[PDB]
Amino acid sequence: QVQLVESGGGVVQPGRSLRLSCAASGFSFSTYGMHWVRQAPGKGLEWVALIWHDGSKKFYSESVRGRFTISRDNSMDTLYLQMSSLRAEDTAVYYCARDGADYFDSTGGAFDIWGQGTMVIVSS
Amino acid sequence: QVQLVESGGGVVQPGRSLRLSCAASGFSFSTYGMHWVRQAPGKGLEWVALIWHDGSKKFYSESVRGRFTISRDNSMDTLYLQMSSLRAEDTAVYYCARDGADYFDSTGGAFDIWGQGTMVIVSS
Amino acid sequence: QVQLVESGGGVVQPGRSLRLSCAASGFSFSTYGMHWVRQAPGKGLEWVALIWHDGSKKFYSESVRGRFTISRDNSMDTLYLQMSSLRAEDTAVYYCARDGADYFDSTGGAFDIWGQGTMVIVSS
Amino acid sequence: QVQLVESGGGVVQPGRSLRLSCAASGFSFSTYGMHWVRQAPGKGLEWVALIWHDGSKKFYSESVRGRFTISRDNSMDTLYLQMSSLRAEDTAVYYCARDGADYFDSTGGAFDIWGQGTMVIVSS
Amino acid sequence: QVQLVESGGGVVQPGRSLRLSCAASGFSFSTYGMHWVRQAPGKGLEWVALIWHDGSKKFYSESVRGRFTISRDNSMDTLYLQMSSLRAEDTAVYYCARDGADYFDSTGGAFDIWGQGTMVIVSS
Amino acid sequence: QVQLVESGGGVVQPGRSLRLSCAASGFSFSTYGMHWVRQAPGKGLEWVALIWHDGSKKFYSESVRGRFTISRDNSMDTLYLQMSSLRAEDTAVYYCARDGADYFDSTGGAFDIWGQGTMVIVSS
Amino acid sequence: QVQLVESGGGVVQPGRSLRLSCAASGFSFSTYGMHWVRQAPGKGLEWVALIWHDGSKKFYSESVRGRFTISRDNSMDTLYLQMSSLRAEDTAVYYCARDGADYFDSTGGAFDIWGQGTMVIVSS
Amino acid sequence: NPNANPNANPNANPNANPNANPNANPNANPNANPNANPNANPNANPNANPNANPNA
Amino acid sequence: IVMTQSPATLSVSPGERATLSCRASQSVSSNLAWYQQKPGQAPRLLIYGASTRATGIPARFSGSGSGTEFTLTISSLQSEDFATYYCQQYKTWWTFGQGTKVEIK
Amino acid sequence: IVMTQSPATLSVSPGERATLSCRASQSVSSNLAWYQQKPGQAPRLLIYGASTRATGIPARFSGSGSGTEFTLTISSLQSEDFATYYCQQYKTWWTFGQGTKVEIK
Amino acid sequence: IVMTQSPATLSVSPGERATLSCRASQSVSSNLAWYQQKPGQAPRLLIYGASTRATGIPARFSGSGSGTEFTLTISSLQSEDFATYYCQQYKTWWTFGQGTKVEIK
Amino acid sequence: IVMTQSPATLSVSPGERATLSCRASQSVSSNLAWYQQKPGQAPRLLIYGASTRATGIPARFSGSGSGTEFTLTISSLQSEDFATYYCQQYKTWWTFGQGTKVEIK
Amino acid sequence: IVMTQSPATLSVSPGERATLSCRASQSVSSNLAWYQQKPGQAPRLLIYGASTRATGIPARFSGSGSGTEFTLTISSLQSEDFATYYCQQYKTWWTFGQGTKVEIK
Amino acid sequence: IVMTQSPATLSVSPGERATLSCRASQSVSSNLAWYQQKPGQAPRLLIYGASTRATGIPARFSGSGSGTEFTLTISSLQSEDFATYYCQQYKTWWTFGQGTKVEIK
Amino acid sequence: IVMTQSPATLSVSPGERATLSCRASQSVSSNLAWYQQKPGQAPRLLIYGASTRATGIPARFSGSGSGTEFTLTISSLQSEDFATYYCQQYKTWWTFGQGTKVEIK
Repeated sequence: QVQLVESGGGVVQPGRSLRLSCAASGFSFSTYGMHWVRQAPGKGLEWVALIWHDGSKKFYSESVRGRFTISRDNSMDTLYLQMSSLRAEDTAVYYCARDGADYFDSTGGAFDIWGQGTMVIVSS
Repeated sequence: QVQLVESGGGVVQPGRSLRLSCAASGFSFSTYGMHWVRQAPGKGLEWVALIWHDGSKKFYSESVRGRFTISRDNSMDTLYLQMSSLRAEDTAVYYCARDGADYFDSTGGAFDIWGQGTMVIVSS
Repeated sequence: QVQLVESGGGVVQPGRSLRLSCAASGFSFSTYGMHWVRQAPGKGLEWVALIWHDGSKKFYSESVRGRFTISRDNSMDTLYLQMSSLRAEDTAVYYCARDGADYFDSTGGAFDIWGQGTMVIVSS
Repeated sequence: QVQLVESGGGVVQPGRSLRLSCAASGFSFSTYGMHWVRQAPGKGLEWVALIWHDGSKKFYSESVRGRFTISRDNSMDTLYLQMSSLRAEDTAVYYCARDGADYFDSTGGAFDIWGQGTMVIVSS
Repeated sequence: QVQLVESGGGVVQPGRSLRLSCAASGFSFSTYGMHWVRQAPGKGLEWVALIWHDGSKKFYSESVRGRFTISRDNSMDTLYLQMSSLRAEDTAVYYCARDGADYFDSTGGAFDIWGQGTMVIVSS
Repeated sequence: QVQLVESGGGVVQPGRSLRLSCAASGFSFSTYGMHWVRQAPGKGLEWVALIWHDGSKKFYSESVRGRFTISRDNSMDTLYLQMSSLRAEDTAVYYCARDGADYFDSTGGAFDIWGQGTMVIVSS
Repeated sequence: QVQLVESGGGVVQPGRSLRLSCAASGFSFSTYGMHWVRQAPGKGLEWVALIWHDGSKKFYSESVRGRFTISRDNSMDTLYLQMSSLRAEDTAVYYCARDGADYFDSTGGAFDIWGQGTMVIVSS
Repeated sequence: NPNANPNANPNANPNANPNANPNANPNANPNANPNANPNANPNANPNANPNANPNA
Repeated sequence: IVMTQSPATLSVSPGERATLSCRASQSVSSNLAWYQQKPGQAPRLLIYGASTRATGIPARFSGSGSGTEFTLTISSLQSEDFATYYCQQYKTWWTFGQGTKVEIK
Repeated sequence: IVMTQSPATLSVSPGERATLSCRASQSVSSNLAWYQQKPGQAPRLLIYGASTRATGIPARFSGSGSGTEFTLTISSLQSEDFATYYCQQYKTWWTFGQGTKVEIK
Repeated sequence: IVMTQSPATLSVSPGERATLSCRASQSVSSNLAWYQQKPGQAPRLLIYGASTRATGIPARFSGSGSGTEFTLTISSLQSEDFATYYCQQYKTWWTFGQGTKVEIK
Repeated sequence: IVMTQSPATLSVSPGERATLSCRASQSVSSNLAWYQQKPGQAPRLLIYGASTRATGIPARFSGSGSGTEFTLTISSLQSEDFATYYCQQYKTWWTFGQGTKVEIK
Repeated sequence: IVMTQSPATLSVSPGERATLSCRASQSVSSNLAWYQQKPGQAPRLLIYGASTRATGIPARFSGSGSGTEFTLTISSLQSEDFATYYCQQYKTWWTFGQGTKVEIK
Repeated sequence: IVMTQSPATLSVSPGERATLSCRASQSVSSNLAWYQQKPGQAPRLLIYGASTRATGIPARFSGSGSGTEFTLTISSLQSEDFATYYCQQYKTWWTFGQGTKVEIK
Repeated sequence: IVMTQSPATLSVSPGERATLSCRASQSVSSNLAWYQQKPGQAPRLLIYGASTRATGIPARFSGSGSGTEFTLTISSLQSEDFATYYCQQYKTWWTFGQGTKVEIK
């Protein structure tokens, strides 16, 4: 009954801003760090951003550092991603992923739970 | 006058759901983390679940994770345990316990106040 | 016009109960946390208890924990201190104080507004 | 049909008191928190005060706190602002505004509905 | 003998106004919040409006908000629904329902008592 | 000089209807809420019913809700309790009591003035 | 959009205390270490103190060891330096600097981002 | 070592520690949030309180 | 909007047991109700609070659960238990399910 | 239901002091009353608000406590004070205690 | 205090596109509003939540952004769109921007 | 899982001293608690922090040790002290020991 | 950057054994994961720690290897096991492999 | 418990400067307050945050320091400034100092 | 303390090549940095690691050297490149040079 549901996709022209959402259920959201994963059409999977369980530390990919901002709202069990100055290379399906590390692993884990994914199309 | 009173036990056949309650009095309930502890007939004690003082974080035992849900209502000074998909090994006395940590202990403490206990029987 | 007026003091025998009241005016009483502070005759000031703006969380000194209870009712803007099992060491002037924190200070502030004080005598 | 009508403006010399009114219709007044917003001649908009849907909590700007008081009468669907110790800096149009938060927004919203505004002139 | 009798139904063309009534008997009508519930022909049940026991707070569905108005007169134990600017989607059976909450439930309850129901037909 | 004189008691077989009364003198009956209190032979006291000062709101005990109806006639200062479907558990002394609340207490008071009490006997 | 803002400067006589602040924006403050760099009027740059990203380890120069205290608050993205036993030789411009080393450098890095700098004057 | 990297390790465990103090902090702001929702809850109890003052 | 969903239709012979279910899009903490409706008649409450029966409701009707997953159980199906069964939440707003119809098998 | 409990009985000789206790299951914020009932007569209100005496009540009766635990104190017990004493709350509903009997020792 | 900054003036001829900017000194998590004020009239809400249009607002008004940077975009500028546009945050307090006036080129 | 060992059963006559032992698979930094449970009753905290007595615990109960090895010492074993004693860690998770039963010799 | 490489494609008849491979540019100490993605669907974790199966993964999926060389083995290939298989490391950063597609032979 | 210490008594002629000091047993990060109490009157807040004056507190009262060392300075001590001055921390709990008395020299 | 020494001043006309030098008392293996500070402005990082340009640095800035001797060469000096240049090492501690001033010839 663990679920991740992405929302906020669609069509946006290059150079603009758009916000992605990820609603979690079936687990204690505030105890986990959350990821964003990207898969371009016809390409492989690419990691986008990471946020701590409390929102303190945020880590970003070199391809999106400076443009993208990852945030969360533990009260509503919802994860966010702000993508500004969008480029045609940002067209992809965005997945919401959970960090599946044991609470005493000390090294971080794999992506145990994935969302359904959302499409963002950057074109004119 | 620091007390914990459990209720909601009884007999439930395997596969169904049952909800436990724990009413607190004699202290500020909204400022303490709450635990559930379990003792099977003839066996030792087993920790079940933990909820933060505000309900932000929840932690569960490996045996009950996914099936049991811990929740609280600080307005009514009451604690809950929703147990679904009940199995024969869940037959035990369920104790409501208070986290006995100093407010600046940084690690969480022992089980200071225990309830009277409520018996849950899973059989056909 | 920000005022706190205390009442309910007097002479009480040891082991009995006494109830204090604090009437507030000139500010929104429901948006602030309230304190009780104690000053024994010829001694310094001593903090007693704190209550949240809504009455959810309550904190007490170790010297009065279990015996005293802090409460409030925002309808008529009154603060209460129920003192039970009174001892000779409880004889003091009891001050009603407001929490002088900015609404986004994240820690709580000093005692901004003090009452006039009410004298409590525990003797035979 | 959702409208707000301010009244009670005019010319007042400094140091005196003046009371504003705001009559609401077309919506359930008792379920909404209401604001007062200020705009000096030739200046920008400035927020003044907020009152809860029932009147329990009140909040004020740093430039009006103490001098101004916000109240309401849910029976007559009327909002009040009691302006005292008036200064030349208080000359402005005063707007009655409704908080446009969804009933589960958890953070309050924008000023959904505004009044026509009433002019307050503080001079000799 | 807890009875609710709806009246005032019939056939009305789009854009015109109609008023529904609900006479209550067998209980203290002045101490209960009252609802209106809607069921389109061949469709399910839809909640429309809620009014407090004293008529203070009124709540409406998004599909009827602005057009419909709920009111009561506790003197003759009658609940009213004023529907204006009626549309073809408004054709349904309108049920008068009572709030089946305990007087200290703090969260509202199910629709304990339903009326007979009345037909409102919106067509040319 | 403040009295409450009750009448209409007697012996009635189960299932029939018996109508009590309460004659009040020495005060303004039209501005007070009136209660009914019950005491079984050899048992403690039990509250039965309440009515507002004007007859609008009526409240009943869980053991008499639906069977009993409380009514008043402020013109000649008489309080009534209409019992139907009487049972053997309804054999007790019924007291007519006045609400001892200040006109600005907002939360009701104790039973200030009690009637002499009338025995109601339900036997075959 | 990476910025560092120093504030809390001014003129303080020798022997007293003064506190510095460093506001961070446009990047994840909790992920990087921080530095203070001192520039006397007419002199070169001087490194003051280094603190870890989480605050675990603090290091100071030989001239300001003991007297100066460095601290950070990751929640507010703020860096604090406390100036005790201030002498006239500490009259300088103070800069807030980020350790712009890669996350897998194992040797530390240069100061990637510099603040605007605040002026500190220590004279009678 | 003073010259060791003071930057956060990206691969440090981002999950909460179970054995962290679940109790509340006494010295946390007890005052109200100004920007909390000021509007009424639709699901609050609409029924009259029996203990309200029955006197005129 | 808290979406409430119920199974479409099930056919049960008289005397058997029916197990209806109701899933909530968001968490409704034991704030669920069940209603029984027959054609041409108003709905009638059966269970409220997700476990408590109404006043004049027989013991063969039963419900349980909290949070997101809820179940309704009818034991020993009778001739009177052939009706449309609705699921309602009253935690955020008052939203119903689409109704589960029981049919003679 | 807010359950109210009192000690069963106490034996006090005239002139001594009687201390009656009353405990509530939940919090009753100074909404407690004490009644004196002699056999064959209507109850008589003594204390309301848990501390305030009624009109014709002597100073030898005094009440204290709030929340859940309450106490009634009678000083210099007289011949008229040997009766059954009831503890009532009026915060959630109007529920009474089982009574405490004062008997001549 | 969260101070809000906007460009001072902006000159666009009818039919073209206008892009207004807004910067927050601290983080405002999509708690931003845009208002349109014509001379002699009260403000009118356009966008709330930094992206959601109000009830009777045409689709030619659009907003985007979160955190500390926000923009208001007007497409196919009309004769009714010439007014002062204000930026307001409602996350920490209720503070407005100083406004950007749209004037015919 | 930090699994906790304890001796099975020890027999002591009243008045003598009882030495209980507790071992851990890994290190628990003074995060150990001791509990007393009598049949049919809930456990009762005795020692926390591996050395600190609870509120209403007699001074005859004393705990010591840190890391892996912990001991519980009862001096002048009384009639009430015959029960099962449990050893619990709260460092990595909340795991208990299997208990040691003290019986009358 | 830790580059992870996998074979382009494998053709395996149902019921046979498939042996995928993954080589990392640097050492990843048992910090490797395996995912299975079907067209139009999100990836689904198989192995974490380079040897540990996930929760609902059948025993026919097996992983091994440490350091730089790793291998995923599928025994008794089923009809549901025809999909793209990705290799990920999470030791230095989060870098995926290009994938290996298994196809019906 | 954070212990707060102050000088015992200070004698200052009117018009001079008085330097009151406060020392904390542990670190309080600018969470320290100063109060003024005349005999028979309630305490009056002067400084909060170790440097910020209260509402109507004249400029002759000044505070400084952070961590464990704090000072209260009154310049040109007036006739109404002869009172007992208290020091309080509000970082870990609410503890006061024993106060420093200012007497006329 | 690792002392670092730099040239005092050099005069170069615009369009020519400026060659700066830096010498450390001890060994610093590619852990040397360069900053550009104009009067009244904060230092601006140019080269880190003794060879790597920073983010917003034009290609005309270049550094080299390892161990003891390090250099900073500016090719085609522009009007924007006239400022003080500081040399920093970060191998053992954080020490700065006395600065090199480039002045218009």
